[PDB]
Amino acid sequence: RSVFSERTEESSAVQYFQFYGYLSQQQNMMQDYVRTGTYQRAILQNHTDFKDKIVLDVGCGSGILSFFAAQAGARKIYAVEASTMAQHAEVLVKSNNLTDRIVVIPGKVEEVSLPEQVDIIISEPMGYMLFNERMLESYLHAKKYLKPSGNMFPTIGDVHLAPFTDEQLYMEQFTKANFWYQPSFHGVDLSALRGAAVDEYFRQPVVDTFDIRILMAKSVKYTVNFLEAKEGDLHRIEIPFKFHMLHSGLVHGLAFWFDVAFIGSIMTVWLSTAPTEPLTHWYQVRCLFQSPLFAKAGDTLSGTCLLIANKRQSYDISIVAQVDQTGSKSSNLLDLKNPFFRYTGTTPSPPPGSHYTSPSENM
Amino acid sequence: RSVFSERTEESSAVQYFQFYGYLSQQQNMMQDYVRTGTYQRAILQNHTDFKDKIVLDVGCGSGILSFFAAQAGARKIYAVEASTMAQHAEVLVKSNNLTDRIVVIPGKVEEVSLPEQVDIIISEPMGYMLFNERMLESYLHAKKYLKPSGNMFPTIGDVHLAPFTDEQLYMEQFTKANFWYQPSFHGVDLSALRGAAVDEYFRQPVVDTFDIRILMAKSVKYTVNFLEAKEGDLHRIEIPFKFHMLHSGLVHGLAFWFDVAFIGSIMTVWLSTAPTEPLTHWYQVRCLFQSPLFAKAGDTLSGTCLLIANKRQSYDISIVAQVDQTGSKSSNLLDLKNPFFRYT
Amino acid sequence: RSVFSERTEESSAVQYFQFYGYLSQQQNMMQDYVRTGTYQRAILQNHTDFKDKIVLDVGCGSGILSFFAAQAGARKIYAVEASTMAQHAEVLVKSNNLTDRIVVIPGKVEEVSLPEQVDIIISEPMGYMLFNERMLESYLHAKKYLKPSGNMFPTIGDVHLAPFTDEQLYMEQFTKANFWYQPSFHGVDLSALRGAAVDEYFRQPVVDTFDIRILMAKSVKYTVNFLEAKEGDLHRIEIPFKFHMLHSGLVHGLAFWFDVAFIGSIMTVWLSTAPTEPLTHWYQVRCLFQSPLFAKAGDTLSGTCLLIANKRQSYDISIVAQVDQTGSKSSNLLDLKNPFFRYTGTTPSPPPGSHYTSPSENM
Amino acid sequence: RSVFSERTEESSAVQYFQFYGYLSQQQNMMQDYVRTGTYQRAILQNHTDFKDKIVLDVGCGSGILSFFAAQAGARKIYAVEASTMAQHAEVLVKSNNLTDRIVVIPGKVEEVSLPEQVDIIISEPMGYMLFNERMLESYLHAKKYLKPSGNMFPTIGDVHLAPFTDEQLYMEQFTKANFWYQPSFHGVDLSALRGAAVDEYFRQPVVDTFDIRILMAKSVKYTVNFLEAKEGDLHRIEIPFKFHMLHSGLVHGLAFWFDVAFIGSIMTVWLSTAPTEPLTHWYQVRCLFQSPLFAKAGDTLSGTCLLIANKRQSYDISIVAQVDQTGSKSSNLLDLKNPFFRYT
Amino acid sequence: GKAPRKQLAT
Amino acid sequence: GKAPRKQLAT
Amino acid sequence: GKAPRKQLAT
Amino acid sequence: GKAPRKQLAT
Ligand SMILES: *C/C=C/[C@H]1O[C@@H](n2cnc3c(N)ncnc32)[C@H](O)[C@@H]1O
Ligand SMILES: *C/C=C/[C@H]1O[C@@H](n2cnc3c(N)ncnc32)[C@H](O)[C@@H]1O
Ligand SMILES: *C/C=C/[C@H]1O[C@@H](n2cnc3c(N)ncnc32)[C@H](O)[C@@H]1O
Ligand SMILES: *C/C=C/[C@H]1O[C@@H](n2cnc3c(N)ncnc32)[C@H](O)[C@@H]1O
Repeated sequence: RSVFSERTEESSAVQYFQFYGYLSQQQNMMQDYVRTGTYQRAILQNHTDFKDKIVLDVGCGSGILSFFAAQAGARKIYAVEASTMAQHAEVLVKSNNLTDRIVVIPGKVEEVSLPEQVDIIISEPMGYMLFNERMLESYLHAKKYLKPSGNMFPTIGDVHLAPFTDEQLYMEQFTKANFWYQPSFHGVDLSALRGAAVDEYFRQPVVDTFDIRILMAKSVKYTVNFLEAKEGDLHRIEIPFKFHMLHSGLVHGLAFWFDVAFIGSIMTVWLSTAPTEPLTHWYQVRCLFQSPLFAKAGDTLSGTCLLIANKRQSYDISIVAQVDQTGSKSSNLLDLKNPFFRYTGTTPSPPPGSHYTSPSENM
Repeated sequence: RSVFSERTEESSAVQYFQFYGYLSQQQNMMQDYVRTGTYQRAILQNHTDFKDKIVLDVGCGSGILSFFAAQAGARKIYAVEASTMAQHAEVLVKSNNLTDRIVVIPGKVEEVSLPEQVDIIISEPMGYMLFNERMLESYLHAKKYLKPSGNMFPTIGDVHLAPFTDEQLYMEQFTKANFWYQPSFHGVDLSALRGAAVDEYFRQPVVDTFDIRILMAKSVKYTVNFLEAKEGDLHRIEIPFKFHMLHSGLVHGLAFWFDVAFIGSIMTVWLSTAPTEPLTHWYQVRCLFQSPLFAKAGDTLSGTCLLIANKRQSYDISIVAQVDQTGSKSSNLLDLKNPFFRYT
Repeated sequence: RSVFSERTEESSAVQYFQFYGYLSQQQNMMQDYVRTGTYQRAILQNHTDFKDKIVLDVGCGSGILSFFAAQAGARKIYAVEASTMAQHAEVLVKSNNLTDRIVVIPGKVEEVSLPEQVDIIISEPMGYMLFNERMLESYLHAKKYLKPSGNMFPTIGDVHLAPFTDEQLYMEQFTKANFWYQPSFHGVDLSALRGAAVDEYFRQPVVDTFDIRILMAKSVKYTVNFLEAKEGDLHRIEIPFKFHMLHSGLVHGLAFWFDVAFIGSIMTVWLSTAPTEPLTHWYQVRCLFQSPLFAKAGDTLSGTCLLIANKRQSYDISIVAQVDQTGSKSSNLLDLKNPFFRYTGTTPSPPPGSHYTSPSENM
Repeated sequence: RSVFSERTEESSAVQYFQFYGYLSQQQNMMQDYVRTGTYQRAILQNHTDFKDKIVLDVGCGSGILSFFAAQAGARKIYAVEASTMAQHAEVLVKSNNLTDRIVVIPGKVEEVSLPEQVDIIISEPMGYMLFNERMLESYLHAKKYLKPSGNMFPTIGDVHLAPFTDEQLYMEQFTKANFWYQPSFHGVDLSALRGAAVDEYFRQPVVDTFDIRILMAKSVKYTVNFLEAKEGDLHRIEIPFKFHMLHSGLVHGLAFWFDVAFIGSIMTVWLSTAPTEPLTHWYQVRCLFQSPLFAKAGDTLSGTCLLIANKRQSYDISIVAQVDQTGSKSSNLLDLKNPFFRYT
Repeated sequence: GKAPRKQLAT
Repeated sequence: GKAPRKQLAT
Repeated sequence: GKAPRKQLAT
Repeated sequence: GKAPRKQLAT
């Protein structure tokens, strides 16, 4: 029927667009000041890229991005949204008296029909770890409406990988799974399921934030150029990595974040979800290693992170990594659609052994 | 097609049984000591309702209720579970050397085929506010395998409701919707969606615990007797109420909790989720009025809480409340499947 | 040298009498209102048993009991105390102007020399579970100074046993020992010691309080009559028990408490540390079962609790118990000198499944 | 007889090593994440002080520090432990397949016989207030096995002290002693022991944590360098101080904490128990004055904290403090071995 | 709904 | 997944 | 043992 | 002393 129906189980779509039908979710997204702030600047400050232009807003939700484009002088704006948020955004279009410049089209971008080609596509298709939700494919799919020389806002995406040490996080997994390791839970021996409990917990990417000093080597960046990439490029994403360790210790996994750049004619605006930057609602994503890997400063940690698209609008994660000086290796399989939200609001504590001067001296 | 697949659209059942497939969710239920310890007490205290009996465990999960029934001396126990948790229950049956007594049967109880009729049914079919998940219908549906003289554990469920006052909770939700009151959010006028935002936020029941001092009237009780009720009885649940106000103040909604009773041959044991009792993973449930009603100590607050079952394994809630002495009326629609979990 | 030196390692004595040398420990004991209140009543209300009598106060500490005897009219009081609390009590004797009626004798009762025989001995030799500290032997040893027909205050002691169900308490043991069940605690596999961790925790009697409804059968009482018992009777204490279960469930151990009676000529006063009575600083003592025992109402739980005196002024506990209808048995070995103080101040919560009427109905 | 058995009376060593024989106490130390994670960081970051080196672990307990040294590439590690914990360290060596590298040697480091000299010593010899247990002397005593160029991990320990103000803590302890002020406790006059009670309660250092806002002056520092200090140096520890008061108020005593530094060949890593840093099982230590001293912002509080070692593997503490501007003096005797653990 | 049984702290 | 976009505290 | 008599809260 | 290392909550 449509490209979206082929690659997405109906049940996943239902749950998915039902989520985005709630104004409370839009609200949560709009109240991300970094997110909404950066998108606004990237649009109004590149006003020549919108002034009198034709615009496509893919997955517009409430239409906020389509108003920024209007605020930038766009002539006509086709705002596509599949969730039932489309009708709320039409209301906002009427109430803001923009029915002549912003056209809401209820429906999935892979199925709707636009009356013309656009000069620029705008969207917010980034999920956590960038690739979750598989909306980037819808963003690249939308290029069937983009004229030659048209632009994409965002234009590129940089996903960053880095190995981290966090013993507390790792040990937490066994502390929770060890619930099942008792011979008499109300007179039942649960121990036979302890191993399955561990496995289940390690399959979950961890969504929270952390102090930069848990990282043991500079980041490796894999870049998707939205102006050149095609849908099929994202069904299988292989991210080779060769980290040079700057800190000795136990590598418990790889940390993920991403950035996007709105490369306009006037300036390039960056939206970065890095642990060095103020927190956004994307947080950061860490993938643990079933078995951790000892590494010393000067060793090389090498391997691959392979993401395989599934019919649940997410990715199956496979991470293989070894310390080249020892041959010690570690594998892991995680489901990006079932993360464990760990954030607690507390500022991330610094890893131990990080004071190189007496804390008492300058207290 | 089966009784289940008709009243449930696939997309709800997928996400539903996916959720119970995870051991972390079994750990959370099982670690509820009041919940798990009370079932065990109820079953062992009434061991003669199990001793050498045939048992049906509806939605056995990891099988913990089947182990209690075995501990009580049951001759055979068919443990039915439709999530992938059934494979884990098998593993525990083998490792606890009860393969001769507990027979895990994967699938939906509306669809599986039991080998024989049972003397007693056991299950934990209670959702928050009791009726969420629509699992009570699966519980009642299972009575087709029940012998004439057979029993049900739990035997009855008493859902309680009482008006409450909580300005802190009302303003919290109210101000959230007022985000959409802004006339110039990043230059954008959002005010036209104010009414839609308020309807949405107040469509959500609030799940958390509350001090009883906020209840303004004795609770009204509606009892579902699992021995006598049939499936269709629970498609539309009409609960008339008439509260005698004991305190003046703003009525901000109705608070809900429930009890269940295991009416055995030796003693009756209660599992209660009341706000006066230790907390359970069910908490309590409060349905807010978009506009509270003012009542005086001595007035009568009367109305009807109507629960209409839907294809999402939950209920559309309708609460109409009226202060008789002034004619102040409040009509509300809430979606039990989309609660707001407020506890911290 | 002396009976006390033979049965007590010096190191145990040192630590032991150093503890009782602190006024903060006396204070804690004296501020036990039940304890001090009951001892006062038992003495002044049996005034004929003290009026113009000769008294021996064994382990007098601060001398409080010796003042009650003075308040009752005793002619002369020999107050024996081994700890350095003896000198504080002499001060109290001088400051209270009782040097003519109360004589402090610093030293262990097994080694001091009294100038005459006494008509009545008073003491507080009860440890937790009654028998800890092995001071009862010193109390019976002191009868070498008691005339024929003399009295003992306290006169008897009743230790009570009852089986209890407390799944939370039992499971706590494995939750704590499961710390060691992780393959990579900072890169170390600790699991080989998990079993030793469990064992260590089960060897500890639990000192706290509990709700009476955790008990599954009426108590069994073993009585020591201090007027007839001899020292050697307490080196080996065998407590047979045959409990008739009134509640079905998992038996996780046996609960202990005790009572003492001051059988005076005028009245009999009881000091009871039972879970039905206001809390004293003795609390109650529970001994867990390594493996719990399924029992239904109407079954009989039978076995023995055997206490073997050791050279650390305490007892080695051995508990064997079986359900006679099934043959299911359980053993356990605990060290009474190394309890786990569990009390938290919170009122003991009632066991689940104890509501026979709807909590909502009468709320 | 050995260096240990002379400076330690048996009754103290029995109870002392009995305590460390229990796994529950190892669990408590090891679960101190700041403590255990900081040692591991210090050792792995400076792996070249271990790579193919010979190591001595003084009081290895369960052996966790020896495993870190093995993780850092140590050629051989003699792990010395005098409690019964040594048998459990052996079990972990076997189960972690490090029997070729870690050699558990049970006994007191003052008594055992090592087969050879070591390049580096590792240990956790720090008690609360640093000096309790007198284990630093065992650490320094072990240097007889240390090569000329050998290193010590930790290399130095900085004990800090600063005057504090805490009326809530002073009155708490003061009123406790006032129990013995009663003239008629059950008719008995206890007042004659009032002075003895106060001396006893204030002889106890208070172990718990405190907000730094209560410190009235910059901390004074006394450094024990483990590479250069010898055993006897720690028998009598004299710490002169002269505090410049930064705030007016009642000085209720001196607060103590400590840092240690692992001075490796690659980097220096600090383990600090300061009140500004995350809490550790060492907490901080406060010695109260029986009578506080009043000082004005700008006065000088001078005196001497003297620590005399005793046979109970602890120290007799003497703190004399004097407000120079008024001659207000306070003399105090405290027993480090008998602290009051106040944390909750 | 999304989460039929709510997380209960232990 | 269940919550494609995570809640960010205001 | 270490504390023959247990502390009772006042 | 009685307890050289103090209990630390986890
Ligand atoms: C992360 C933001 C998602 C927004 O875009 C909408 N959306 C997702 N996928 C599609 C397709 N295929 N077509 C149109 N709109 C889409 C989400 O509903 C949300 O508003
Ligand atoms: C609240 C607990 C629910 C448990 O029962 C299982 N369950 C729900 N609905 C069914 C049907 N129709 N058949 C079998 N098992 C069912 C849930 O999977 C959960 O374990
Ligand atoms: C439980 C109370 C003990 C008090 O009695 C003293 N004490 C114990 N053991 C002896 C012996 N053998 N002789 C004299 N006093 C003793 C304790 O010191 C405490 O005050
Ligand atoms: C604070 C940690 C002490 C650990 O070291 C052990 N230990 C103390 N003192 C000695 C001596 N002299 N020799 C060997 N091991 C010692 C303690 O047992 C504890 O594990």
